[PDB]
Amino acid sequence: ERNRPLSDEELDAMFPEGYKVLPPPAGYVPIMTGFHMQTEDRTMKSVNDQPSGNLPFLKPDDIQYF
Amino acid sequence: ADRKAREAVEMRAQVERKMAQKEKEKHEEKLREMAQKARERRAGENRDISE
Amino acid sequence: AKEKPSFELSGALLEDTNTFRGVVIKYSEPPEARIPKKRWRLYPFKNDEVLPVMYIHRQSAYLLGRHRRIADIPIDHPSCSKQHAVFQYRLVEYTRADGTVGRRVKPYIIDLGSGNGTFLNNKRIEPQRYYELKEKDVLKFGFSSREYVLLHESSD
Amino acid sequence: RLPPEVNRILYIRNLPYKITAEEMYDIFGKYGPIRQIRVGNTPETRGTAYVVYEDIFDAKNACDHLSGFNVCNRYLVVLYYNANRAFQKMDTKKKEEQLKLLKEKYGIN
Amino acid sequence: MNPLTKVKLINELNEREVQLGVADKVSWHSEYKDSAWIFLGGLPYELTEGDIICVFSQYGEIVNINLVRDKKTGKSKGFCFLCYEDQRSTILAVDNFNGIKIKGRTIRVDHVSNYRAPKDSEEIDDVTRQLQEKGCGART
Amino acid sequence: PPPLLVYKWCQGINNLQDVWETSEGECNVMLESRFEKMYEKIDLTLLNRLLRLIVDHNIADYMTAKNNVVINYKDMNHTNSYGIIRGLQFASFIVQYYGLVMDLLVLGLHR
Repeated sequence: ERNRPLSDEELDAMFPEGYKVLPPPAGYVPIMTGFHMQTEDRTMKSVNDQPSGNLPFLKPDDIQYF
Repeated sequence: ADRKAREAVEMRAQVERKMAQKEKEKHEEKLREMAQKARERRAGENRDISE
Repeated sequence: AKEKPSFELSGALLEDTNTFRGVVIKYSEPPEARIPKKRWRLYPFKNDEVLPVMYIHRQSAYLLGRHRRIADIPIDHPSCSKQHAVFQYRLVEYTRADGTVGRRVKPYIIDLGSGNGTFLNNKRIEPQRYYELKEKDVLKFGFSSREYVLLHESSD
Repeated sequence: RLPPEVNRILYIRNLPYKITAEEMYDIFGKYGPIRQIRVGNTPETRGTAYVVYEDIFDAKNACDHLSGFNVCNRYLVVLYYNANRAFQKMDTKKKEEQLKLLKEKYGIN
Repeated sequence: MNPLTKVKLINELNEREVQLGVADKVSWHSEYKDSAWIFLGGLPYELTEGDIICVFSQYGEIVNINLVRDKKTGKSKGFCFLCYEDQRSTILAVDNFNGIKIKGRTIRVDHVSNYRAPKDSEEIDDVTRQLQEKGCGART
Repeated sequence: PPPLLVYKWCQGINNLQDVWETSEGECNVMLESRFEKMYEKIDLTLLNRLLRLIVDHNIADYMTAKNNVVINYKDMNHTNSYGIIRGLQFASFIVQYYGLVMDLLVLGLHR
């Protein structure tokens, strides 16, 4: 089922061609905070969750389609 | 003032980390030491039992 | 011969609740089991060398046995059984010096009748019997290496 | 006690660019062992990732706790990937020899 | 007609009753008020009678059990009849236990009317004779 | 509720140590007063810098900028630039938090 192992060459059948695998590193083996003052950042303003233009609201569970 | 207060808070905070860290590490040695000692006493009723 | 109507339980009913993917699990946690209050560490030292200091605090019960795939704390050496022991934190009712009673979480060991058995302070313990675990104790699993000693954090 | 749409594969949005392979595996490897990680090269896909867990329950847990994590001063958006299509033929000759070797091995039929 | 649709038809009997707002004095179960016998169907064949009694005891005290078995081999046909001590336990069991899964198989529980007992003309077994004449039950 | 607060105060007063004894010449004083014009004298620059200690600077900018509006009744209108507008939804938070700073002036940090 989903629990079953997935072979390396058949897995390639599960993803679009845009992406390249990473090699696993060697160091990977399989198996309060107080008061602080903040620095100004612009980056959270920069990221958008919606497409730009006259496009409708993009629901969060549609992201991988659009 | 903001700049000054950040510096002060960070430096003051940093000192506490070092203090806590040393206490942490000192206490860790005491645990392993205590562990070996009990192993030593094992090498050489105030209990709860159940049916 | 026809298996005329016996009136005894069968494993089939058991396999519907406590059945892990690897195999059916003999032990089911008691209602009084609770996540431990403090942090308890298990120290393993095959003789002079000291192996990774385990951290038991996370969950209420641990199952120790041969199956690395079934057991929370695998113990590889052959002398240990498939299901060997359960380390169980349970709430127990205790009476204080004032005479007031109350609830205190305490750790216990229970051995599922393993063939080699388990030795607590070098004394083997009887199966299907819960044993309260003291501040400092040594746990031995059959004939294998790495005797385990338990210490909680505050103990100093 | 799981919904049917849970999957071993996770899709990750808002990933800071040129993050290291080590840092990636260290972030996602806490919840379980990792079968594979793919990172988007093409500039339209650049900055997003797929992570396959060896265990379905770890992937469940990584979705459940991983979401909204702050890496490189940004929130991490994790979702399940819906493996809804196949991109290649299943290569009947290899599967045939593999099944022949299994059936030969255990005398099945 | 598949058995699963029979399991669904009893459940829709209940949901439909809820939607219409029918009172319990005129519920469908009130047609079976006289009897305390319930049919259980679709059981796994591995289950023995200790299992059936072990589970269906949640709603009351079982008086008698009839897991019908093959005459030659003795293996289970998959269906048995249970008599409860309370008649109201039948209502509880038909509502609550219809369509549950045991070993991956859904079962149907339905009221049985005028259940007719098996004749003791056969001398095939002794324990069955004890079960018929005396039956399972608490002994003081 | 507020009558339980009144009740608590009486209990609180009665259970201070040696509270009603006056043999040596001790005195109790109980003064009830108001912070006059506290809403109007809030400075929005200092309010921004004090909100930044407690919340993400984006939220602090939103709150402080939200107080800066044109107020208009009939044919007259002016910009609010000094005090807070008490009819905002989060104004209660601002008052309590800014009131906290005033409490630290009346007490000490130590007390």
